[PDB]
Amino acid sequence: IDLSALNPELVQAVQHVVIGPSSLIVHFNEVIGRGHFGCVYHGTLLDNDGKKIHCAVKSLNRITDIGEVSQFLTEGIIMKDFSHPNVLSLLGICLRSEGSPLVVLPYMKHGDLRNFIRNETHNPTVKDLIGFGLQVAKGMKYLASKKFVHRDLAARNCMLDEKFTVKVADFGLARDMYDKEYYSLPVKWMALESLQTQKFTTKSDVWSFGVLLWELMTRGAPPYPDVNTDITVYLLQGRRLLQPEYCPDPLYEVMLKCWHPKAEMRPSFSELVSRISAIFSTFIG
Ligand SMILES: O=C(Nc1ccc(F)cc1)C1(C(=O)Nc2ccc(Oc3ccnc(Nc4ccccc4)n3)c(F)c2)CC1
Repeated sequence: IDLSALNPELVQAVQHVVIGPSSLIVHFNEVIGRGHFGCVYHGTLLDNDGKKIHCAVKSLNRITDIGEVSQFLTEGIIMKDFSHPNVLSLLGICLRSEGSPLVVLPYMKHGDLRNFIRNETHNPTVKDLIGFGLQVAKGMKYLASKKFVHRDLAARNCMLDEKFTVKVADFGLARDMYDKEYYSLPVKWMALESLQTQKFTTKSDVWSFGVLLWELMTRGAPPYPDVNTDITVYLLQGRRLLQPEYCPDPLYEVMLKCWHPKAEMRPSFSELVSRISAIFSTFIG
């Protein structure tokens, strides 16, 4: 890539988080995932004392289009100041003389939250699953305070580390693989007004958060499984996702608030953290 062709403010932001190529070993044989535009590898990052850091290394598959390269770098820069225990952080960006720039992320042992809760070899309790939802709300409360709108909040895009801490993220692996849940947009997670206008706000992130809570309470069931990505007509008939069998009544009430037909009337993520903290606290385990 020719750095001189990129936006100079973007390049300057990249240089503030640059990783020198000799500090990063990309394990090209160890693929975490691959889609149409991107690929993710395991990597080893060496810090100044020689400590080895297990990381995920994201690359583009092609670097010929300046728009794609700029957008890819911009995605990394957007997260460089995210500093919160429930938001994925950026280790840095490795610029190489040949090939794609590399976006370097701390490695998340348990992958994405959706596949984690779907894995029958794990046995999270109802309280544990509510806790995951509380952690997402805390990360979203932080992001909303920065006026950041996520636009694709869903269990598939959040990560889980080795301590089972949820990191809100925009993994986008299913998106980049053209997963069925994206239609032309993640319509089964979208607020009614975004289905109609394709505009997104923090209050439409709240709608998506309600769907994510439903994902947690069903251990990763697909929402509206007998509805094709028809969802706008379906909702306007007067419908919502049904209450999962093990979803507490107050948490379903929270879901229905998240899906209020008026975006202005949906609870803030600050309110959601408070309410879900209380519900979580009623469980012994
Ligand atoms: O998240 C992003 N932006 C953002 C962040 C916060 C936020 F609030 C809003 C948006 C971006 C991004 O590229 N994310 C990304 C997320 C995970 C990735 O894969 C990772 C990473 C770390 N460990 C694993 N492990 C793993 C293990 C087993 C199975 C599967 C995965 N995969 C990856 F390569 C990239 C656009 C920049």
